[PDB]
Amino acid sequence: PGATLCLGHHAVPNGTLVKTITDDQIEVTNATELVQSSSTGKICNNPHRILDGIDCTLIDALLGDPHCDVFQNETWDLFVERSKAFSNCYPYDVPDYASLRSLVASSGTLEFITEGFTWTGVTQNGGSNACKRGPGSGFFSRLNWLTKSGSTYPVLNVTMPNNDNFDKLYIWGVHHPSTNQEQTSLYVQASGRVTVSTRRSQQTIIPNIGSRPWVRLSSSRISIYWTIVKPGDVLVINSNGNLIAPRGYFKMRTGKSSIMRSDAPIDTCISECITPNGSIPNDKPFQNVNKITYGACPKYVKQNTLKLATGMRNVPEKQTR
Amino acid sequence: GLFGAIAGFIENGWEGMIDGWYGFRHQNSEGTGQAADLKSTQAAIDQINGKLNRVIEKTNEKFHQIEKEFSEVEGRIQDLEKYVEDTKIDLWSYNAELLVALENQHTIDLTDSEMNKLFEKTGRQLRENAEDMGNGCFKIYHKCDNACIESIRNGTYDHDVYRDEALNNRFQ
Ligand SMILES: CC(=O)N[C@@H]1[C@@H](O)[C@H](O[C@@H]2O[C@H](CO)[C@H](O)[C@H](O[C@]3(C(=O)O)C[C@H](O)[C@@H](NC(C)=O)[C@H]([C@H](O)[C@H](O)CO)O3)[C@H]2O)[C@@H](CO)O[C@H]1O
Ligand SMILES: *[C@@H]1O[C@H](CO)[C@@H](O[C@@H]2O[C@H](CO)[C@@H](O[C@@H]3O[C@H](CO)[C@@H](O)[C@H](O)[C@@H]3O)[C@H](O)[C@H]2NC(C)=O)[C@H](O)[C@H]1NC(C)=O
Ligand SMILES: *[C@@H]1O[C@H](CO)[C@@H](O[C@@H]2O[C@H](CO)[C@@H](O)[C@H](O)[C@H]2NC(C)=O)[C@H](O)[C@H]1NC(C)=O
Ligand SMILES: *[C@@H]1O[C@H](CO)[C@@H](O[C@@H]2O[C@H](CO)[C@@H](O)[C@H](O)[C@H]2NC(C)=O)[C@H](O)[C@H]1NC(C)=O
Ligand SMILES: *[C@@H]1O[C@H](CO)[C@@H](O)[C@H](O)[C@H]1NC(C)=O
Repeated sequence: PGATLCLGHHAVPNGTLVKTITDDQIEVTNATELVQSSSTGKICNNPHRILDGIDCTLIDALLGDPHCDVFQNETWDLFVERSKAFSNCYPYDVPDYASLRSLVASSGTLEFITEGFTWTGVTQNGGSNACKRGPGSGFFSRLNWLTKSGSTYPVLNVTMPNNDNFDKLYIWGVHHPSTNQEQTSLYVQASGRVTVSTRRSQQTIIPNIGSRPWVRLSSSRISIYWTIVKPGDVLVINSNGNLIAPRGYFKMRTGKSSIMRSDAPIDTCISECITPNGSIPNDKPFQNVNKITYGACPKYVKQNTLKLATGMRNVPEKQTR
Repeated sequence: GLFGAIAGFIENGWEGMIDGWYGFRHQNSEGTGQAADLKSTQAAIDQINGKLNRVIEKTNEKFHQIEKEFSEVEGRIQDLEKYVEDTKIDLWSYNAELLVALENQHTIDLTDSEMNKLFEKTGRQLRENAEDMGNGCFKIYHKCDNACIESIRNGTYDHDVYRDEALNNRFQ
């Protein structure tokens, strides 16, 4: 009278299908998901400093659209631009909008230092009913509309050296009147010009007289430009008309700041990774939520699921039915 | 699998075994019983936990990047921005697909391996006192009471004790 000893392995009633070298589907005892495919719908307010733009684009906040004055001197790790946002100041354009938006978004700050520019022989602080500020007409907070004094617009020629140890960002512009009457009425000279220069670079913009579409009470436009001035360099502004002058400079930082377009509400929670769909967990290596991400995120992939086998081959006993 | 134990010479698994991954089933004078093997079970799990921690190993923290959605048709520069991102995603999609394929092929082969390692270890314990039936079962050629079975399972079985008894039963 002997004895038998059988070796074997476990199995489970509910197995999981996985992919391998040789099989597109094959059953295992357990697997785990490597693609994060869902979000809370909400952007967690920690650990990143989230700044909700609300009614404002970063650019309108930069310039100082009156309804965006609450963003003066603000800072962020992630500026969040909403689809509901609108401009409500003088109508403007930014040649290379994308780049100004990017470089500011990256800088992570709207810190503005006012400087004492001396505009000899011109009227300052021009305004418009396009850009109301309280009951009366107004203008962008960080720009200074210059028009004639008496009946003359002299050659403006001013300097502002950088004796700090940080880069200065100057934001300035040029006014494009709709009619020749307007050009001369505001600036005397029939053709203006704005030349903004440092030691290394220069920008010269000729204004262009012509109607544009009527937008917030005006067929005119202001074009926006920027000049960065390095430590030890100098800024020169030379204009005989149409200058929209800076009031100072924005401070520039470098770091982890960015910008995102999203209508997800901001909530109280902690999530390292942010998408426009909302925050997502980062325990998995991959994600299918959105290619746009910010922070410590899983890598975006096209697959909505990838199962990593965490168990042997599942072999249930030979079924009689 | 590469070793052909799991889904191979062992016809199927045991839904009954809820206390381990690999193990033993016996029939002797005193009845039948089941016990899981802790060492082989732990080796499979440790290796799988090992690779799991490696795969979920956080890398990748990105802040300011490029824009990836556009409200205007712009042409060349935007074509390039899209192409760069589309190129990236396809390459990461491939790395993901290959990763799981390789990992899962290997997970299956290594669990198959551990089953085989336990089987070969057990056969070696029994020396000339048992024979491989060919289905993952050894026919032992002697009286093996529950003390004797547990000796095989906890690794203390002396084959000399039962050798003359067993050798006789094999060739008679
Ligand atoms: C058919 C017709 O009427 N054509 C336009 C005419 O409407 C237009 O007049 C302008 O109308 C707007 C409202 O739509 C403003 O009221 C303009 O006045 C102000 C302004 O508030 O914007 C007054 C303000 O004091 C001015 N500021 C300075 C610093 O000069 C500004 C400013 O000059 C203009 O915004 C410059 O574009 O205007 C009022 O003039 C005229 C104006 O060019 O054009 C006809 O063709
Ligand atoms: C417009 O404004 C700018 C800046 O305010 C003026 O530039 C300055 O021009 C003067 C000469 O016109 C330069 O002076 C020179 O300085 C050197 C030493 O650095 C000296 O050796 C020379 O003998 C000479 O005097 C000065 O460097 C220069 N500075 C800058 C920052 O540009 C410009 O003259 C103004 N022009 C008009 C028409 O108003
Ligand atoms: C934004 O912050 C700056 C400082 O980073 C403020 O500028 C100071 O303003 C005071 C009061 O007018 C001046 O006396 C100082 O000279 C400025 N500081 C420096 C370092 O130049 C500015 O007032 C802030 N603005 C808002 C709206 O908060
Ligand atoms: C995350 O958000 C994007 C949109 O912001 C979702 O993708 C869009 O939805 C449908 C397809 O399901 C399409 O009509 C859109 O064109 C898609 N846009 C893009 C850019 O692909 C996406 O499904 C959301 N994912 C989750 C998990 O919420
Ligand atoms: C199987 O893996 C899942 C994750 O997909 C996990 O929740 C669970 O703990 C595992 N189950 C067993 C029986 O080990």
